[PDB]
Amino acid sequence: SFVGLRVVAKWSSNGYFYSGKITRDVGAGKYKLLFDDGYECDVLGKDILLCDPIPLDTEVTALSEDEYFSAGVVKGHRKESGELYYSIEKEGQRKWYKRMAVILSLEQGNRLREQYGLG
Ligand SMILES: Clc1ccccc1CSC1=NCCN1
Repeated sequence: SFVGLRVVAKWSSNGYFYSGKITRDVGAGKYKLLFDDGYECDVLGKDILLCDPIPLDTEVTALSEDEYFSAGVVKGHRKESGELYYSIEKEGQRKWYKRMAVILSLEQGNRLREQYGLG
């Protein structure tokens, strides 16, 4: 039903939401999450957001090369070679991030639960 869909899902350890796919319904109201970095984890429906892509004007967190966390706003999407990129704005400047370098803080994800939450 929801298996195969791209989602943004909570990693319970640090409370942030990361890009992945529901691979399997595994019962207990849980889904097998394949994260885009290849990490795998069973995640509750309430911790999964079904937005693909993350919409324009969403508040997000960009991961740097150094795994620095920076807040920004989605102002663009681009398909390049079958892959999604996000234009993220901070302080009037925009930078391109691969799909998997865009995450949601606990509060940025919690804020999307009403419209996009699998629940
Ligand atoms: Cl999609 C992504 C991109 C960058 C960092 C993490 C993830 C997945 S969550 C996780 N990875 C390893 C442990 N938890």
